[PDB]
Amino acid sequence: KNQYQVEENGLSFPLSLVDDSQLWALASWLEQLAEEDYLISLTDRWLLSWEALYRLLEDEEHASSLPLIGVPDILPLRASLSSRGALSDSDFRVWIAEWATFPARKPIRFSRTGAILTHDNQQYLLSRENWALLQATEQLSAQQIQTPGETTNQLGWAAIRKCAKLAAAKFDDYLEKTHVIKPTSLSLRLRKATVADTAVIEIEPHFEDQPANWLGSFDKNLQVHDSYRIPGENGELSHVIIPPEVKEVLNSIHSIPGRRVAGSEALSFVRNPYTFLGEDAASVIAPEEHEQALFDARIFFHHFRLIPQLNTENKITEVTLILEPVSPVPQPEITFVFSAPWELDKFIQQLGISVAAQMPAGSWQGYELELSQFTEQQWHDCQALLTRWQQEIEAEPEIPLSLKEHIRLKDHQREGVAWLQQLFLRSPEETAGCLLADDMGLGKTLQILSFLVWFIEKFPQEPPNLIVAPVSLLDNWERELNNFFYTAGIPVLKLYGETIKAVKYPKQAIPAHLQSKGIKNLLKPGWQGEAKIILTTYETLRDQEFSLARQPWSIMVCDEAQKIKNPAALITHAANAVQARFKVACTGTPVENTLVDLWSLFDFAQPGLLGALNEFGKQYVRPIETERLESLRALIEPQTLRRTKEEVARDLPQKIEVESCKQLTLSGVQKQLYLSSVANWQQQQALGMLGLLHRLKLICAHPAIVNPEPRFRDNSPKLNWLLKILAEIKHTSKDKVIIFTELRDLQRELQHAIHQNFGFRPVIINGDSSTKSQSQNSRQRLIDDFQAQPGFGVIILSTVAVGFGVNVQKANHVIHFTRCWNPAKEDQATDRAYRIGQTKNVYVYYPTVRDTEITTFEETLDDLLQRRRALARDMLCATPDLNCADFETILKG
Ligand SMILES: Nc1ncnc2c1ncn2[C@@H]1O[C@H](COP(=O)(O)OP(=O)(O)OP(O)(O)=S)[C@@H](O)[C@H]1O
Repeated sequence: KNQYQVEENGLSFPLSLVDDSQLWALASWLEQLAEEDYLISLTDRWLLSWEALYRLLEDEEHASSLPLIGVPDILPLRASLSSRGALSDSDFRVWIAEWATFPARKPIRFSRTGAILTHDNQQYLLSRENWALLQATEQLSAQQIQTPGETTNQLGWAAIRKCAKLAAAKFDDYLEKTHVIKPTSLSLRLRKATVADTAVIEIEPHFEDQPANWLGSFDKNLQVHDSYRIPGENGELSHVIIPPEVKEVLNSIHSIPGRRVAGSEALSFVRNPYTFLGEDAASVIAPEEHEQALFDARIFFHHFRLIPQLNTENKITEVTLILEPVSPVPQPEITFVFSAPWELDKFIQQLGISVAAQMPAGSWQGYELELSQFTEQQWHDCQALLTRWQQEIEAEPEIPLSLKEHIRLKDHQREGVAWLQQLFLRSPEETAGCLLADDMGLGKTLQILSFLVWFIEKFPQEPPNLIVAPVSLLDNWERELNNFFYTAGIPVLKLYGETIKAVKYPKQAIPAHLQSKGIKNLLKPGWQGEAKIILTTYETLRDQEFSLARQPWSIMVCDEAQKIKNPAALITHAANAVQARFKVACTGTPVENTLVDLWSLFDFAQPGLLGALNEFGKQYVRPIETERLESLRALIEPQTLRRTKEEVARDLPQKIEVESCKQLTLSGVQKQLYLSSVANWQQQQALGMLGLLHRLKLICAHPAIVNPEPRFRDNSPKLNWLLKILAEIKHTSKDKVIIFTELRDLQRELQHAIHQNFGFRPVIINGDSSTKSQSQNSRQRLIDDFQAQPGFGVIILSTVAVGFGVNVQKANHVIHFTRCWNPAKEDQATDRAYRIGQTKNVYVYYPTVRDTEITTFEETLDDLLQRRRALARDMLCATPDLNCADFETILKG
């Protein structure tokens, strides 16, 4: 018997399953899927659509839960496509002539309902590729009876051919010779060349399945066509249909003469095409792929320094030009020698052309010159140097007044606001920025907001302030600005969303002198309006870098500054291109992989503090990757404000880590199961480790999941401890409890045990709080209902579910039933209860099963996580997740 009713749109599950006590596991998993956007709520029934079905089958977090419903096995099938007529004919039609077994090639006939097959009293499943091919053919058939014609046939069979190539389907004679390609994304092939007097760069657009002769026709035509017809050398014909989003990129590539990049405008397009094109280009050209193409082609935009060499008579002998490479990997510098004024004159002419074009690209003898930070003062200094050479030859913080009277800054928050203000009062001359590296949950947002509002009230006539953060954090920034301050004298503009369109230039209204540079994306003058704080995203910063860098700012805030950890990233280049009086880098983890992250952050905040990247690498990266760390920490100390939750443990509730839970003991059945598992894994390896570690984690947490025998059901020490302490909490304080576990089956087991022993089912939440208001609002409503319920309560969250904009301050007890391999995730999950605004002591439970003769997986995990957290207390230390190599002690016994 199948638990689902098959329909044309997916598998359907009745809502009455929640009312069946014998099907508790299935009902709980259906609730989990509904919470995780896998199920659609219909009239008294859940819907598991075919796309959701395939995504679920590919999901590994629900792999153990799949046997609950029992989806039919995928039947290996290869389709054979037939057709009649040609694309020109309005009666053109493509249908799947037959299906055959992939190895056997035997024709098969089925009875099909949606994606579920029926061969002979046995239901099967269509492959995702075969289902997509069938969907494409049926969509072409449905579209032809509506709008028959050439375009419909071409688009429909382009989709069909893509699906059939993905599904390895066989075409007939005509469809094999016919080719219709509709590019969705574009690839830019960059290769340095020396066509001109100096080096140039060649751009070559590339499709996923570009025809062999498409580029020739693309070059020959004076305009980019919506459609291309390219004869093939094999007697075939190829059609290319260019969507408008791809067409704008192809227009920009085609406007470059000969597809050779020479000059400031073309090199600026190569540096960052998204400012010239817009946000639509990111969907056409992947920014990471563009960065990789720039790296592979050795296209680095160097920073240059002109060092005049002085003679004994204070006269210039020669000028040395040092080009500092920009890349994630430090590279040796490039040094030139100007022994005569005319060489420096040519260099100055190149710089003048690049700055008169108002472009950040530059060029000099086959090397690019990042001119984003090349201010007008540097240009005047270079001109003065050239002229000179030619002539010679020939603290109490200030709280904002608009802060609400019921809001009090903490002592550390007041210290941070005072530190920010004192650093800002010398921001033009002495400092240039700072790194606010406090841990999460210390109210860094409120400190920065207080600093910004104090600046706005104190100096109302200064340029506006820029906040760059992910949208999920931009919403939080606006929310907290409204919550903490009287937002009457602080106008705000949020560039993300349709507000970018409200201030964007019309496509044809861009000024002609800027359209000649290939600039298709621009913001209308006065786009700032009366706003004093402007909220924008890193992606919007990259896309509107040209418009954002055209006016001076006062304070630029980069929240989660680890987004600019890569020196060569386009987002990092956009962030450094923006000219602000003070730049605050805000991240709780300044170093994630290497100290180059810290170098990038401080080059953004205080340029030149750590020197060039090669010097930093040879001085602080290579020696480290210690006294080097203690010197780096004292060099960055004056402009770094690093505070941890242990330093500010008094402006917080009391976090009690219970020790009684960590002394649990393996039962005899659990111990023998673990020993048998380890022995079997070792025997298999003698005749990988991640599977053994997962099995040991499941054995220690709930041995019944590993083995459904009755012995393992009644011999789970961690479950017994959980039930006992939940009873104690219920009968003692009536507090709310958060149980953290990522395993769906373990979540269902814990929910069932809590329901049996306490009469209510804890709500399981595994999804995040991203922009998914169709279900994010439901998850927030569940959280609020749990918090608002009086008295005792239990909720089963997951570490990945918690995050931004989610908190449970009505719960005091945090239980990590299964522990993650990254202490930062555990800390962020515990910081859902342990927070500012938690009025009761926080009891953190780490139930650990230990053995007197065996070092269990949980004991080793606890020790490793303690060591990793102790290391992570250091700001300059990276925090990688644990791996199978870190657990290479269980094999010892
Ligand atoms: N003085 C205060 N009074 C009341 N609540 C506060 C105060 N300061 C901070 N909070 C709250 O403390 C919560 C936790 O701080 P967070 O803002 O989440 O941490 P964070 O340092 O801002 O990290 P971010 O947001 O990624 S920069 C905030 O959501 C505020 O609601």
